Amino acid sequence: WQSDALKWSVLGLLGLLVGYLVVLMYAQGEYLFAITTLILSSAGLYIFANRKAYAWRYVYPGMAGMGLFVLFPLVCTIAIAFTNYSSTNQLTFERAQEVLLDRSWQAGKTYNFGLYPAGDEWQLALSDGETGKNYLSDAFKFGGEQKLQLKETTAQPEGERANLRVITQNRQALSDITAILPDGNKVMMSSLRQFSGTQPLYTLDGDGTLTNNQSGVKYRPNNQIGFYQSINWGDEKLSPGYTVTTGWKNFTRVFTDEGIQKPFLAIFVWTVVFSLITVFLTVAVGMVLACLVQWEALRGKAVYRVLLILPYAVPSFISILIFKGLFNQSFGEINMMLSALFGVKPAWFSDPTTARTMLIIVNTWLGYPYMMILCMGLLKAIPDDLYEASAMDGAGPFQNFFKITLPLLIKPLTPLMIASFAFNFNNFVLIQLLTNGGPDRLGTTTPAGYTDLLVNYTYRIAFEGGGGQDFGLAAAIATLIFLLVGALAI
Amino acid sequence: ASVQLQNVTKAWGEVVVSKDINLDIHEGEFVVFVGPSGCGKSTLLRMIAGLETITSGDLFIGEKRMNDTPPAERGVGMVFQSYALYPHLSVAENMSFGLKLAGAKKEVINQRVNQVAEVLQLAHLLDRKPKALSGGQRQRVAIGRTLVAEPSVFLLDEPLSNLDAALRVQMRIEISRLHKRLGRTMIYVTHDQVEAMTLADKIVVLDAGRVAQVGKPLELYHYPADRFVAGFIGSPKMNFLPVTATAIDQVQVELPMPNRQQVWLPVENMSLGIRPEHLLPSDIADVILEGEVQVVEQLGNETQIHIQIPSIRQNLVYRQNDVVLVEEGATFAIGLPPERCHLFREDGTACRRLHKEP
Amino acid sequence: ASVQLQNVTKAWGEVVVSKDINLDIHEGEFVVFVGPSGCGKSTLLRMIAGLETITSGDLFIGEKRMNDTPPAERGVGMVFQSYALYPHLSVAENMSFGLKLAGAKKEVINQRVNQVAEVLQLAHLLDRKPKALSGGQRQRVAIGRTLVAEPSVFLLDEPLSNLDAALRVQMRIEISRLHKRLGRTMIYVTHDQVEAMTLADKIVVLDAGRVAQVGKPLELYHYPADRFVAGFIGSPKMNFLPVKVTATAIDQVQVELPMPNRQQVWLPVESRDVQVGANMSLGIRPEHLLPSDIADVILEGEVQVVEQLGNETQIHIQIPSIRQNLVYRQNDVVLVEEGATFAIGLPPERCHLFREDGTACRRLHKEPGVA
Amino acid sequence: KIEEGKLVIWINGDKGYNGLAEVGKKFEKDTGIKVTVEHPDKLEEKFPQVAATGDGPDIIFWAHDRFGGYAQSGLLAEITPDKAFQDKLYPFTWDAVRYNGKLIAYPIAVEALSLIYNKDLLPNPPKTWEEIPALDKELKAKGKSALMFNLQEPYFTWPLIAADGGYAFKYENGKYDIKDVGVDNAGAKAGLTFLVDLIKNKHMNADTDYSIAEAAFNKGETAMTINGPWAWSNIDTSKVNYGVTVLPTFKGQPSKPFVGVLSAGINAASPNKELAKEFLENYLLTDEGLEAVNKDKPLGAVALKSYEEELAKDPRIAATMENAQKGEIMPNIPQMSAFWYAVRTAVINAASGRQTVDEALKDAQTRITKASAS
Amino acid sequence: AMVQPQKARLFITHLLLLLFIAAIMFPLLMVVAISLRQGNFATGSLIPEQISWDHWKLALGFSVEQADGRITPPPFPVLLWLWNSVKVAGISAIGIVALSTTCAYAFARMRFPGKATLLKGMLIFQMFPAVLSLVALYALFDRLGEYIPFIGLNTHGGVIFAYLGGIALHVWTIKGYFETIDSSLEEAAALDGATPWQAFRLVLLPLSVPILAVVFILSFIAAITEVPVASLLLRDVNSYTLAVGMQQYLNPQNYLWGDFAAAAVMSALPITIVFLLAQRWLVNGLTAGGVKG
Ligand SMILES: CCCCCC/C=C/CCCCCCCCCC(=O)O[C@H](COC(=O)CCCCCCCCCCCCCCC)COP(=O)(O)OC[C@@H](O)CO
Ligand SMILES: Nc1ncnc2c1ncn2[C@@H]1O[C@H](COP(=O)(O)OP(=O)(O)O)[C@@H](O)[C@H]1O
Ligand SMILES: Nc1ncnc2c1ncn2[C@@H]1O[C@H](COP(=O)(O)OP(=O)(O)O)[C@@H](O)[C@H]1O
Ligand SMILES: OC[C@H]1O[C@H](O[C@H]2[C@H](O)[C@@H](O)[C@@H](O)O[C@@H]2CO)[C@H](O)[C@@H](O)[C@@H]1O
Ligand code: BEF
Ligand code: BEF
Ligand SMILES: [Mg+2]
Ligand SMILES: [Mg+2]
Repeated sequence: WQSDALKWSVLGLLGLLVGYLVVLMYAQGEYLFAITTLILSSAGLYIFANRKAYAWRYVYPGMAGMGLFVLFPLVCTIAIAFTNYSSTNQLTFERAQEVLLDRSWQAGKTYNFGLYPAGDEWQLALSDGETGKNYLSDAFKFGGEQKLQLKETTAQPEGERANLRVITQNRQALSDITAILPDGNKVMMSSLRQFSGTQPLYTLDGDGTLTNNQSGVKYRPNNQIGFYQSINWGDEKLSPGYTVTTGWKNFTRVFTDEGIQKPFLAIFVWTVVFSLITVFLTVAVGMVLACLVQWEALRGKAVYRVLLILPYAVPSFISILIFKGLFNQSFGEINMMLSALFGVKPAWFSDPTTARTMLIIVNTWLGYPYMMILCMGLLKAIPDDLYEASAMDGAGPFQNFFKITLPLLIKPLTPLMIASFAFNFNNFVLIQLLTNGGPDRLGTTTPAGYTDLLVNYTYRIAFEGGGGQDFGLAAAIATLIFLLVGALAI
Repeated sequence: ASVQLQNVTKAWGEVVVSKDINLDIHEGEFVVFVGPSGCGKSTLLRMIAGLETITSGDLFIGEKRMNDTPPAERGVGMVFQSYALYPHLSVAENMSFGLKLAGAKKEVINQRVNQVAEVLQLAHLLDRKPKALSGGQRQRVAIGRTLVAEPSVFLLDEPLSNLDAALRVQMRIEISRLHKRLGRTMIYVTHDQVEAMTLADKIVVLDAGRVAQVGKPLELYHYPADRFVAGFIGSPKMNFLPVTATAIDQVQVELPMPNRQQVWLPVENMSLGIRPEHLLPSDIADVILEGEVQVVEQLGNETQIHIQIPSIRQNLVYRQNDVVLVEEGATFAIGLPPERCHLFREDGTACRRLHKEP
Repeated sequence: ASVQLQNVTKAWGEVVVSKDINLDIHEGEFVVFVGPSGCGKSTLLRMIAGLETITSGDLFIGEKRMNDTPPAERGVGMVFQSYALYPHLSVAENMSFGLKLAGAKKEVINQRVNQVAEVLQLAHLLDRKPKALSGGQRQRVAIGRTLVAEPSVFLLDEPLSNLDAALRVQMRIEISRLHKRLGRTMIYVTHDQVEAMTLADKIVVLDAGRVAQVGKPLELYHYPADRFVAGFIGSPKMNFLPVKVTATAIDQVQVELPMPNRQQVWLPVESRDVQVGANMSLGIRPEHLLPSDIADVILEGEVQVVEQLGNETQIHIQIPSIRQNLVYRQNDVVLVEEGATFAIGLPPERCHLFREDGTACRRLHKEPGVA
Repeated sequence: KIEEGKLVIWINGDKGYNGLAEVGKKFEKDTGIKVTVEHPDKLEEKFPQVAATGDGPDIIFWAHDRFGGYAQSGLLAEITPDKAFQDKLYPFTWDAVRYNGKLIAYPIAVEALSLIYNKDLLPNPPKTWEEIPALDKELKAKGKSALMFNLQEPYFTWPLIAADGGYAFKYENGKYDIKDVGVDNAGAKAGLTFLVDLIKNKHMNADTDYSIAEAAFNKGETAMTINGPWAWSNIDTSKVNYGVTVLPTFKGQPSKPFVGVLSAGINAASPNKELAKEFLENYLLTDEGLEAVNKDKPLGAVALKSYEEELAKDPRIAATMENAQKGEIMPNIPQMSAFWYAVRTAVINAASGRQTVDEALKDAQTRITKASAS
Repeated sequence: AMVQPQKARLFITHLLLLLFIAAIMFPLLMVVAISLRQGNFATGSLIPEQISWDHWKLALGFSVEQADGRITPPPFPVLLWLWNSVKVAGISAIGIVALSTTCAYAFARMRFPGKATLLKGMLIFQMFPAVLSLVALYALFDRLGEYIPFIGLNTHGGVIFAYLGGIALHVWTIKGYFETIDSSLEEAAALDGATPWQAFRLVLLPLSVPILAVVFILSFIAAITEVPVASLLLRDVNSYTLAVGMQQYLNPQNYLWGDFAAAAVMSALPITIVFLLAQRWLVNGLTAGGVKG
């Protein structure tokens, strides 16, 4: 017997790693990650503590996984929809300020510089290219901010010019030196080869206002659009913009925008129909195949079984593209065969209906193994004596299938089918790679095509359409199509 | 339809579950299979169904070979030992399943379903699924499913085993009613002796996969061919005693009890057999057998008494009508009638009884 | 251990399959449940085992309320009506499964499995799975799994139903010997009237969700409390003839047979709540009718059915002005044809009498064997 | 936080990243600063995500068009080569790597489409597009065809469409006018008409795609094609005796392919800007540095004047640079998204005969103009 | 066991399967063709006119003597990619079986408040569009890495961990199946004194063995073919899975088709073996002889 003490021991031991890692998350700054990990671990311990929460012991590991990698992402995606997180507004405010404060402008002259040893101290040479004058400092030591008086010279320095290596090692201390020309100009290191009058483009006023030290123009945070705009607002706006909250703006933008709504309904219908036909054809093709391949009279079954899933064992990406080549209207071996036998050449990309047929053929090829494999397993739950009964009732194979096999499978297949509908609803990748959504829907102001799903036409708006990649718009649409497919599971 | 087997053998690889079985069942005959648990009753029945393969031998149904014909094409129907109900289907839907298959006529179906469910007292359960039924109720749905289909041959495997006594009585009757009205062949498996006796035109006794005997109910009861049948037909079991002179038309043997009485038997190291119902009160008979009472079972209608006799290893079971007040350890005496005695050879076979029974 | 039910109710929606049932099973008591198919015998066993919830009322085992205890913690073992064998494990493993869960030694496990298997005649089948067994073999496996477990309370739901007569006799004895060795509570459901009579210390008769009558075997056979019980215990069923009260004594009732002659007979039966002129039901068992040649009250009619059992003969008789045939049992092979004239005697001391509500006029004839 | 005192570089998997690592090994020998080169998958998408949080590589190598985006997002340092350094590179390349009038990356190589021809079928390659329908007729007699190219992607058809005044967005003077779009005008219609007419006359096929075009040139079935420097090694393996030359003229005017300039940008978040400047200016962008990468995997035409002039002794590279120079720099503005789809659709519509050239391009202009506005 | 009928039905089935198999094999035979074609060409004849072993050599570790004479070493470790794929997919799959089986058990056999909401929440929430997910995920494993570096960025641990959340559907699949099995087996088990855990392990699991193979297979496939998450988490070339590594062959203007195809064909091999192996758990009649009815 593994001790009864051993339980309250391991539970105390793990309940200690919790804290050691939680208060340790409270440090530096990881607060969202501390609150979240507290509720999750505490639920874990209590659940394994009192034997009244027994059943949860079985659910908790799985639900924890799900919350972590399914739920949490969903929450952020929704969260993002209430902000203008995009290509144009990608940085946090703090980061954008930090970028603007790293910006520089050349205020004065530029001098190539040299580093020369004087015993165990150093000497700094500058060379004024534009006058042919040369300057050299007194012997100094490295370390901290220091100012150096440079004097005009005609002589070479005594030391041998230092390496790039030596310049590099001393780059920190070197970058802290302010050199002063005879004529009163300050000059600091701007590269590994040059000292110059490089200066910070903006200064932080501390009340929020950034002011340009070249134009004199002034800028404040405008948290309405997420940019530094001039000052009461001016006409000029500084990039980079920052991410900022926009309430309902991305959700309305889909409802307010006449023109992105012209083909909505018509594309929606096609997506519903595409999903339904796919699910139907894949469940039906897969179920039959699974039935045939468990039939003990069928002597090739073990081999057939393997070969029938290969469309799922190869990654779909190459396959889709090979299908695109296969379906080429003038070339491509399908229409070259339909040329010979049957004498026709279907317009698989040019013609809306034949394109849709193509897409459904390809999808069924991709999706039948999945439904097959499920059925291969589900079919084992049907007891064999039910077919002895059916035999004694005068049943044939066809009758067996429809009165016993199909009704006994559709129940456990129902959730898998509803899910396959939702997945195929959003099957962005297939349409993009195969048809790009074409052929073209004529007169669509924001461009749409006949085989576009809802996802394909919508992400065209958010990610193409020329405004850069609008993550907020896309998140909001993702939520909207989610609340739509959720209401379609009615 | 008629059904006949011809040198039918059945092997599970090398375990023989049916050996050389030969049966002629004539159209309209009611045949019952009896035999010990695991002797091959359901296997035989399943071979007729086509749910099992015949290894060697011929099977014919209505004068045509069926070995190779599949179950669905034999014109047969079966009540399964384990019922084998459709779990997704209601009682009504289970019962109407066969009919729905071969020419569904809405009203015809409803009618024959309602009628059969009434005699099976299932009318209030028509809408339930099999999981919401009792064991006996499920057994009757299985029956209903086969009766409704009206096959050419009815196969019924222990179809009343989980019904109460009074309902069993009623079901036998209805099975009989239907056997006279349809005049189609019925093959019926049961462990109940009363059902075997009252239903059967023929009883086929089975032992470890081979046919021990075939005959009329009363034929097997009065005239069993061997020790096994004798001990299998009629319950309580026929008593056995290990029994010098041999007349030219009857046999004489000696009782093993230490007095060594000698008695004649109207027949052809023997075993003598006498049924508990055939033993007589002490005062009547010539041959008296006396020992100690071991077990007394009060059945209400009758009393059954087990008696340990000197030098006789096996207890002796006695049946006597009405409530007899006898107690364990008491002395009991009974009469051994010679004309009602059976006799069995060293191997097992019976010496044909010549006393004519009514 | 003791098992007690107090006002136990059970409902499936508005269907009530057990109504207010009260039972007091004492320790070591062998109690047989009987009743019509679908009355609640398994539902009771399942509520005791904890496999079905109790709607209302209280279950007590070993004196602790058990309604909310999990099955594993009841000390109950069961031989399911459906057997419910572990189909992925062999006979041996099925029978040794409960032991393996305890820290039982292999030799301890092997001893008491091989032992129980040889009395059940399963010895050669130890290796087979439940799919490679007959119905009667599977059933023995189910018995043998509970026998090895030796629980505090045995529940056996119809455990012999699929066995040949001879073997059924041997099993009855083994169950009986077991109950006498261990002296542990056994609750045993059966449809076989012999099993009931031979095994029971007490028989419970149920009728459509209610207890009809609890009693000793012979106490139920001789003195049924009501028409149902009377019609249920003993098979072939008790004959019933409508009769009229003509006169009453405190100790006896006089009735008029419904035949055209209107013969009168006194019965040794209580007259409590019996009025002259009322319609009663007279009961007489097939075993208890007498041959005509020596009888005071004769019923004669036309044979409808003959059943030749070997050991006896049962004769069904259509007697004028009674709808239901009379069933009569003669010892030995009586040669009679259908349609023939037949007469039997009706003995007043063995007649039962039931009021319009179906309740029994307590029989006052003292029948031997009931104390 | 990018780690101080070292250099992490990201470059695509089809560039000579092993070559670049030897340049980094030299840099380390001279400076003691370790250089690490990575080639992660989808680095063009990975960078914007790590760099925003102040992480990622110190230097990123990608085509210039993507750098206008990163720049806008606030992810690229403003680079400062002096006039002496800028003189070392072709001046048109410096136009490619500007955001808001400021330099944001170092041009490395130059990429554009050229005319590829079979010498054994066509010894003297035609200088004009109009010459081709005649030339296809004499090839059709011997079983071959003159010209097959990717008719499906606007990138491949735009050169002819552009020749006569077709353009994306007007490149005014450093600034791209978002409102001035040239896919509707006269020369666009003329370009696209000449193409449609080649299909109409069965010299070309409306559904010839990259794959089919390439396979026919490599099997010696078509005398010429239009394709980039990434195509040459297939042809080398095929052993087709082939030449790369200047794209044919349309109405006396040069084909205008799009120009892709491979460019190196410094992460705005890097603490190693000065180290990056030194590595890029004085180590990579030298004859010796660029030859290290080229030897690994060929760079094509490079922006370094001195090294281009030795690479150009190969006629193929010369041809590339020529077509580059006569072509259109790819605009580095977000609005190019809308351009691609609209134009790709318009060509397909006109080629497959669903729409006429006029309305097809009229519609494509409408789609870009209203996308770029609202 | 049953007496079989017409063997004209077998001939018609063999004929239809064969014709179906040729049809669904054709696209894959062209992938194989691309892998054996000299150069990198997405198109051409089923038997390539100019056959080449080079793509398979570089995938298998061999150096390639080319036209001018210089030897080309394999640019990538394709076989180690493949091994990294087996490991991530195998461990992943084991974890997804274990997590969803236990979960399905509670859903199928135990009762707890809001069980129904949870089950429908589970199916709903996994059906949200995965478009802004990788942003959330990176930010997650970046944080996690500094506390448990074994499951941080650039670790197989993290990738395996990332997949373990994808269980909702497998849960409903095993629940579904658990419900086809008669309660009375675990009821009997419970009266033998078996704990809910013991009933689960010793009775229900062995009878559920086929649906265990299904979820193992469906998970292994998902894991092997998976690109976005693995590619977002794995940095080091020598830790790449095969799906991530083969992305190197894809460039903006062209693909190394021959090498991509060889990679693609190679990735089907572990799917094929795992499928072959799992057949031993795909049996009929596991429950035969258990429950009369
Ligand atoms: C759009 C459809 C596309 C399908 C294309 C599939 C491509 C494969 C080519 C093969 C074509 C089918 C050929 C049929 C040949 C006869 C089959 C046969 O003769 O074999 C039967 C196999 O059954 C069986 O597949 C059952 C036989 C199937 C009959 C039903 C087919 C009807 C198709 C529509 C079904 C819709 C499903 C609805 C989904 C929601 C024998 O089974 P039985 O012993 O009676 O059953 C009991 C035992 O098996 C228990 O284990
Ligand atoms: N699949 C099998 N393999 C080996 N023996 C079996 C198999 N199935 C059944 N048996 C055995 O065959 C015998 C006859 O079975 P069955 O016909 O069911 O007996 P019963 O006479 O009780 O109906 C039994 O001993 C049984 O255990
Ligand atoms: N799940 C259920 N739902 C509703 N009724 C049921 C259910 N299970 C059984 N029953 C009914 O309960 C009654 C008693 O069942 P049961 O105890 O099995 O009968 P029996 O007395 O024959 O053992 C039966 O009439 C049956 O129809
Ligand atoms: O429905 C067609 C579809 O089938 C497959 O998609 C599966 C996927 O493999 C599973 O992991 C799960 O999420 O459900 C999907 C089906 O509902 C193919 O992977 C896919 O390419 C194809 O479009
Ligand atoms: F189980 Be009951 F007798 F139908
Ligand atoms: F066990 Be058998 F079915 F009599
Ligand atoms: Mg049987
Ligand atoms: Mg019951």
